[PDB]
Amino acid sequence: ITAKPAKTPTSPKEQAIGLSVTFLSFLLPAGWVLYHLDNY
Amino acid sequence: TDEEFDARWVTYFNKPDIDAWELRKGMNTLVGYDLVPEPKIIDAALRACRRLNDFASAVRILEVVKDKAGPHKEIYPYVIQELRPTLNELGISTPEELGLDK
Amino acid sequence: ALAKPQMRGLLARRLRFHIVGAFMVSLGFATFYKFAVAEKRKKAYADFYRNYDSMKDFEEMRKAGIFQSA
Amino acid sequence: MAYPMQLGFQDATSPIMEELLHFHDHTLMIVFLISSLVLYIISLMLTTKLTHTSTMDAQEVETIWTILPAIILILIALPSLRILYMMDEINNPSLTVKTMGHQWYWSYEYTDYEDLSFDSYMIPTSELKPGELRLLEVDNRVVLPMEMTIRMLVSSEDVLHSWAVPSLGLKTDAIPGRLNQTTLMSSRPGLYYGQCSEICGSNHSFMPIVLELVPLKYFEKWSASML
Amino acid sequence: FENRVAEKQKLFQEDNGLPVHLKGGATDNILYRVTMTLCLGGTLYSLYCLGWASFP
Amino acid sequence: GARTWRFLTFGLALPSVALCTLNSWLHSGHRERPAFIPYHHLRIRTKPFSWGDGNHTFFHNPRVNPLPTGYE
Amino acid sequence: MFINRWLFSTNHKDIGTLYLLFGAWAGMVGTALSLLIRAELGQPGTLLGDDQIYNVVVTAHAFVMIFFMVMPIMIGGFGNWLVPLMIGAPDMAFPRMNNMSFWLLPPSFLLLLASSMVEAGAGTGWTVYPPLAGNLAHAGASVDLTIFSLHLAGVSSILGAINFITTIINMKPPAMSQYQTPLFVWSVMITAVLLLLSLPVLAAGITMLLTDRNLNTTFFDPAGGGDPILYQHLFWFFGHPEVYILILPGFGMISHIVTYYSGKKEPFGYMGMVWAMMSIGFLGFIVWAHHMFTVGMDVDTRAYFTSATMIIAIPTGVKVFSWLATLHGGNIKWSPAMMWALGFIFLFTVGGLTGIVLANSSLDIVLHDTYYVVAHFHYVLSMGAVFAIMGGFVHWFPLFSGYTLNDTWAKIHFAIMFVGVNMTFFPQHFLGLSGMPRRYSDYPDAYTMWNTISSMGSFISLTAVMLMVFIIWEAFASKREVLTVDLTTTNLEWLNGCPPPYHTFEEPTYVNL
Amino acid sequence: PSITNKRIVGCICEEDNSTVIWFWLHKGEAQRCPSCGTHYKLVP
Amino acid sequence: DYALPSYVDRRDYPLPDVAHVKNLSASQKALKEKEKASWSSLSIDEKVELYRLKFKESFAEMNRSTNEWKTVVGAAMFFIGFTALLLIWEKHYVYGPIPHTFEEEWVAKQTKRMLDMKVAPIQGFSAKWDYDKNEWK
Amino acid sequence: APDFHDKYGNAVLASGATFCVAVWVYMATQIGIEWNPSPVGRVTPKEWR
Amino acid sequence: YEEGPGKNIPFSVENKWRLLAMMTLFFGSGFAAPFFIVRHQLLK
Ligand code: HEA
Ligand code: HEA
Ligand SMILES: CCCCC/C=C\C/C=C/C/C=C\C/C=C\CCCC(=O)O[C@H](COC(=O)CCCCCCCCCCCCCCCCC)COP(=O)(O)OCCN
Ligand SMILES: CCCCCC/C=C\CCCCCCCCCC(=O)O[C@H](COC(=O)CCCCCCCCCCCCCCC)COP(=O)(O)OC[C@@H](O)CO
Ligand SMILES: CCCCCCCCCCO[C@@H]1O[C@H](CO)[C@@H](O[C@H]2O[C@H](CO)[C@@H](O)[C@H](O)[C@H]2O)[C@H](O)[C@H]1O
Ligand SMILES: CCCCCCCCCCO[C@@H]1O[C@H](CO)[C@@H](O[C@H]2O[C@H](CO)[C@@H](O)[C@H](O)[C@H]2O)[C@H](O)[C@H]1O
Ligand SMILES: CCCCCCCCCCO[C@@H]1O[C@H](CO)[C@@H](O[C@H]2O[C@H](CO)[C@@H](O)[C@H](O)[C@H]2O)[C@H](O)[C@H]1O
Ligand SMILES: C[C@H](CCC(=O)O)[C@H]1CC[C@H]2[C@@H]3[C@H](O)C[C@@H]4C[C@H](O)CC[C@]4(C)[C@H]3C[C@H](O)[C@]12C
Ligand SMILES: C[C@H](CCC(=O)O)[C@H]1CC[C@H]2[C@@H]3[C@H](O)C[C@@H]4C[C@H](O)CC[C@]4(C)[C@H]3C[C@H](O)[C@]12C
Ligand code: CUA
Ligand SMILES: [Cu+2]
Ligand SMILES: [Mg+2]
Ligand code: NA
Ligand SMILES: [Zn+2]
Repeated sequence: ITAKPAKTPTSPKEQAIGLSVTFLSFLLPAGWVLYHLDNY
Repeated sequence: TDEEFDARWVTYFNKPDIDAWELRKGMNTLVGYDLVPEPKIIDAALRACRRLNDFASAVRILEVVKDKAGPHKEIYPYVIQELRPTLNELGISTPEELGLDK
Repeated sequence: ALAKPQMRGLLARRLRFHIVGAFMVSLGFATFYKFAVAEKRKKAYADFYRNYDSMKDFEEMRKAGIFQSA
Repeated sequence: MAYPMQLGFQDATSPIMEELLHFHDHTLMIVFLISSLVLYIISLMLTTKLTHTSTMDAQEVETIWTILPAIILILIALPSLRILYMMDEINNPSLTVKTMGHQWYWSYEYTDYEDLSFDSYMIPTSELKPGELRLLEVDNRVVLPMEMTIRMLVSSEDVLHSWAVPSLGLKTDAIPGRLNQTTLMSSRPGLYYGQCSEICGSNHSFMPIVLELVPLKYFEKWSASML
Repeated sequence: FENRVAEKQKLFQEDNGLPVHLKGGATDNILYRVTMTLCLGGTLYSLYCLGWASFP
Repeated sequence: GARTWRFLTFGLALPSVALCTLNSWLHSGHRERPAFIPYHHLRIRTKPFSWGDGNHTFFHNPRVNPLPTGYE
Repeated sequence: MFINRWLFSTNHKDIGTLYLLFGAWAGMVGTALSLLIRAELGQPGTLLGDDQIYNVVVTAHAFVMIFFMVMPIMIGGFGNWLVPLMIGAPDMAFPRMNNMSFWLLPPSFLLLLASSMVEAGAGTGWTVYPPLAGNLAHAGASVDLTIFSLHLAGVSSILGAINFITTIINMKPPAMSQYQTPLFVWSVMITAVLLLLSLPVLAAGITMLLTDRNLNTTFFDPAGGGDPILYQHLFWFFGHPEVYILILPGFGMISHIVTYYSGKKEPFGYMGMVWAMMSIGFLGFIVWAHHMFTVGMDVDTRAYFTSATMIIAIPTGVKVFSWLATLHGGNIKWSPAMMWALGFIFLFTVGGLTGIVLANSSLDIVLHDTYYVVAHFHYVLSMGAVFAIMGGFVHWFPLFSGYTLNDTWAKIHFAIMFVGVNMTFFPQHFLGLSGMPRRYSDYPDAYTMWNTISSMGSFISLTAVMLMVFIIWEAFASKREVLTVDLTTTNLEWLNGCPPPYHTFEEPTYVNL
Repeated sequence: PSITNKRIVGCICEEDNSTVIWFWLHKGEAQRCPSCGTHYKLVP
Repeated sequence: DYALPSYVDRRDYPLPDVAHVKNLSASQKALKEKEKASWSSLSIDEKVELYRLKFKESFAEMNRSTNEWKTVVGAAMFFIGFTALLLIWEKHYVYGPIPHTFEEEWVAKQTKRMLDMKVAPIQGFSAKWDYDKNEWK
Repeated sequence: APDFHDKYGNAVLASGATFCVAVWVYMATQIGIEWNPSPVGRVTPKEWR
Repeated sequence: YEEGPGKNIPFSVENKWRLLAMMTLFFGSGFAAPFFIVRHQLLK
């Protein structure tokens, strides 16, 4: 496949932010429930 | 038979007024087969390139002969040996002579 | 001067050679497996039962205290 | 019972489980070979600069691709069905025992001669005697004679259950309103464990089966004591 | 009865940009609004019922 | 079209015949013949047959078809 | 305009996009449920302290992955996007009915999530066998909400099947015979025929269960002369076709992917591939009782079901060998989609082979209701379906979005997922052979080591899922717009550009005889 | 025929080919099927 | 652009549908005029220039191997390592104690009872115990 | 024209492999996971009765 | 209707950070839901 250069390139730092926010969106809520299973 | 296959492809490339589309169609079709084209076929295709004033395609045809041999190292030098008189006659430089083998 | 190498059917020649090689290897594996697994297992069961004394086995288990009923 | 890091079947306690072990060894050799051939051929297709991209004729190779698999399947099915018909063959049992599944325990009925019946409950982990097995022990084991053909009849008084003993090759669903038959023959004395094998609600994991196989003389003494 | 299909063809082919479900006129709008209000209101009521039923 | 019916012939119909041929082949071989009992509703003879000795059916198989008096 | 476009759609592409979004969301739910399963099993003892909740989680895991992730993605998503494009059709036959097949799924999912929130849930298994699923052992609304969820999903798929069969038969170019349609289109037509015939039988069976629970019928209740085993026959008469429904579109996508990245104009042995899919579809209706080898059926019945089941290996093997023969002689492009497809071929083969082990009723006595079965179907279904979905997704994402993925990230994603699923499921073979039952919240101590490893594998796959979301974000964030793709001469879906216009084939293709 | 200046052609190069060859045919000089070389001319 | 012939470097499609360079300067046009005479009169640099008007990459260029495998394998190992951090977190904060049957003394007693009941005596377990010498084989 | 892989591939491969082995070894050995290995050649049987 | 990359979708890709928030809420809500349903059943 061939493509145009990125209109809005995503730098290594921008990727670290997006990856971090993505991982945290999965891990924090599930982590909160699993940590508190005793309280349940 | 092998001889009849080769003769048909020699005839194809030898047509005096072969056009650019037919040159491309012929080479792109031939490299689909399980074979490295015989020197007589490549000779005819290189002379078609000369009639079509297309030096670049002549070099590209030598590259795809080498490519079709895969790891069979002895094929390309044999082919260049057989084509030497035609390469000299038409002034075709090999990809190696041009540094295009990197 | 260089002699003409084989220029036709190189892919087919390679396939034929390696399909025969795969067959030969499959045969060698079937020989390993029969010995290491299937015959080993037949021999282990046959050897175990050849002189097996079910009453002596029971008496050992009973003396060890394993049974509710004896 | 199973032991830690076990890869294969529990050691066979019955002749039909022995047959199944030999049949699995045969079948697994084929599975390994076909799995390995496919992986090998993938690797072969992917490791050459040689090309052939024009149309290929499929007719000749499809004969090999259908006949060879058909032969292999026949070579699996013949021994498979021999064992199937062995495990159905008319035996003369010397004893019939019923088991009824319940939420969540088994009951056993020995009604050939006396009306003997009892319930068989998992020993809770907090009550296990030292060296006893978590989730596998029961209070009342299924006492049976060794080296004898036994008829087990299986049903349920509530939901579906399934009465299983892997080392004897046994698994028979327990269906209310239905009396399912299986044959049990142990080559050896000892304790043989199994677990409920149809989801029956919250305590499905906790209603095991324990057979206690003893010589006939000890089975008779046990039966006589139960009066 | 008389064949008035031509008169309906003219109505439903009028170049007024209306989608076919509204092309009959103001009554289509009323029936659509009744339908969608019952569907959306009913769905909100089903969620309330879920909330109620989710607890003892 | 013809192409579709040929596809069905070779792809479904003849494979079915091959599978049923296999099935029949595997279950062939002679079963043990039952004790002869001279039941009066079987081996009916109200008139001699118009061939042979009058007492043999047209496709009489000595192995599995007893006469009124029993197996030959 | 936003409501008209996305709630009132009559467009195959927009409806396909809705199905892909729905399915991806469902996949997150299904994955979360799978991690809760493996957390309960990841050490000996109890985690949740409530085995009814464990059983509800297992039940919901299966329904979400089958009805809300795989079928919506494969049939609703790839089917709606690709089928009209691959036959040069301007839309589906019934473009408005198509939208109702989609909009039935959110309500269906809401009923499933209502089942789990009311009373103590439906802790039944996805089989929903009575009497456990009956009004004594599962009193209250949960099982009825599960039944209704399945009715809505079933109507969605039956109407979808009508739409796909009509589209594929009626809306090709007049010169294009059925034997000139791409293999993906064949795979969807065959899948749709299986749905049309199988789902109504499930609908009958679960309706009987509804009436036994609420109208004092006794179809499955021996007190009234009913039979729990009748439910099992009706369920599995649907359920075996259902497992072929889940894989067939996957087989179609794999054929396209292997052909494309081998640099070929066509798959090896086209008519053999059509023959094999039709043979699998047909044989798929005559094998169901291999799900019932321990219920007490007659020996000759077991013999028949063993033999019929084994036959499916023959057409299946033709497809596997044909994929290998499509690679043969290729100019191989080691794209991430090609990696997904090669993973598919191998992992599908492993799972299919353990299916052949299970087909042997004798051995199935010992393997039935064990982790051997769980291992079999997580190879052939879970890995097979998911690997075909991820291959199709990375291959066609640029068509659907107009944007390219980062190929290096996509290869990393593949590598993580390959490790995770094999670490999760391979050890479950040992657990099955050694006698660990399925549908258990806890296990005898001997089974600890392989459960521990399996649960550690499940977290590796979670890391892959999270990375997949980042990879999709990075593509939409960077906005690398597609210009050209190769092999358009044998991949018509690409020839209107990326993404194609809302309306394509307003002027149909020209195909002469 | 086309109502516009380009139309997609599918070429079934030989009777009973399963593979269709797809390409845009533009107004102007006739183009050839890239598989069989069959000529096509657009007639707006 | 999707509707027009395009350029591709593919070993199996050596002569693409269009030239790499569509629009020529006057010097490049003169070189194409020169190409109509004897190629023996063409210089090495001119031959390379004609090649580069027609094609983007040579066979050697388009076929080159890359270091990408290092990034893919290394990154995969990083994310698999990150996974072990999640499992450490789970063990610390989610999992409570395992059952008392995993205690060293229970396992020693349980092991003896398994040998006394001859668990798996043909191959699996008791087979690996020497009942004469009272030790593991 | 050196790319990301030419510049960083060696470092990514070495650091990734080192991190992966170190964290899995720590998880496997240092945090009290019960693997429940075979008692064969490991456990001294003790009187239970 | 709007056509072309980023315009054939029911969500905006005009701003990559707003997009990250929407994708976070979308996939996160699905992943979270079973944990919160388990919590709801345990708290009964
Ligand atoms: C994608 C979904 C899918 C697919 C395609 C299959 C495919 C097969 N399945 Fe499986 N199956 C499931 C999903 C699937 N299955 C599910 C979900 C269950 C559990 C339901 C539940 O209880 O919850 C299940 C359960 C199930 C059972 C019941 C086991 C039990 O509960 O005790 C059996 C019994 O025979 C079975 C057999 C097979 C067979 C023989 C195939 C065949 O179609 C496989 C054919 C493929 C191959 C054989 C490999 C490729 C072939 C070759 C390389 C050629 C050469 C091969 C040979 C000569 C053998 N499967
Ligand atoms: C398609 C079907 C499918 C899929 C994908 C899965 C995926 C997984 N399943 Fe399973 N599972 C079933 C179907 C499926 N499952 C069924 C039918 C049952 C039986 C239920 C019963 O007994 O009644 C079952 C049961 C089952 C059990 C047995 C429970 C028990 O017997 O008590 C286990 C145990 O480990 C398990 C684990 C997993 C895990 C860890 C995953 C996954 O975590 C593996 C990794 C896969 C993913 C993480 C999916 C990724 C996909 C997406 C996120 C979609 C992306 C979308 C786009 C790109 C558009 N599942
Ligand atoms: C491969 C099968 C094909 C059949 C060909 C074989 C035989 C000849 C022709 C058959 C015609 C069909 C039916 C006639 C009646 C009887 C024959 C039935 C079929 C048959 O062949 O039956 C045999 C007996 O034949 C006998 O009596 C033999 C009887 C021979 C004489 C038949 C008398 C003719 C009857 C008159 C016909 C009237 C037609 C009326 C037309 C209507 C006009 C309005 C069976 O053999 P068996 O040894 O008893 O058992 C087998 C034991 N191992
Ligand atoms: C417990 C209770 C649960 C049940 C819930 C019921 C589920 C959903 C609510 C149903 C609401 C129905 C509303 C009407 C649907 C009409 C569909 C229809 O009639 O669809 C037509 C196509 O299907 C055709 O023909 C042939 C198909 C016509 C099918 C009609 C509707 C069937 C709905 C239920 C079917 C279940 C099947 C039973 C077998 C199991 C028209 O297709 P369109 O794309 O519209 O237009 C195309 C244009 O060219 C027409 O000018
Ligand atoms: C633990 C973390 C470890 C680090 C893992 C990092 C993984 C990402 C590696 C970067 O990979 C590259 O990214 C380039 C930049 O996007 C891509 O080029 C793409 O980007 C440009 C488009 O804007 C063009 O120059 C290229 O042609 C185009 O393919 C290129 O394919 C890809 O190999
Ligand atoms: C199956 C998928 C799950 C994979 C595992 C997820 C990995 C863990 C992610 C982190 O999750 C968080 O962990 C914190 C602990 O590290 C918790 O803080 C809890 O504990 C803290 C420290 O004890 C307190 O300060 C906080 O108040 C308290 O909520 C917090 O709630 C939770 O969000
Ligand atoms: C547990 C599962 C493990 C899965 C791990 C996945 C590993 C993938 C590594 C990718 O690394 C690259 O792969 C390219 C292709 O993806 C190679 O291209 C090279 O090699 C190919 C020939 O094999 C050619 O086709 C290419 O043109 C050529 O540049 C390239 O050199 C290599 O660095
Ligand atoms: C006849 C039909 C279509 C041929 C065509 O019109 O192109 C072809 C397509 C697939 C073929 C089948 C498949 O190749 C699989 C089988 C291969 C065996 O060598 C013959 C039987 C076998 C079952 C084939 C019979 C027949 O040749 C089929 C059914
Ligand atoms: C007079 C009228 C003509 C209709 C017309 O051409 O518009 C006739 C034609 C056929 C008639 C119908 C048919 O004769 C059948 C029915 C006969 C019943 O006796 C009355 C109702 C009934 C349903 C009729 C109603 C009405 O009188 C109809 C509709
Ligand atoms: Cu009783 Cu499960
Ligand atoms: Cu099935
Ligand atoms: Mg069962
Ligand atoms: Na547990
Ligand atoms: Zn053509």
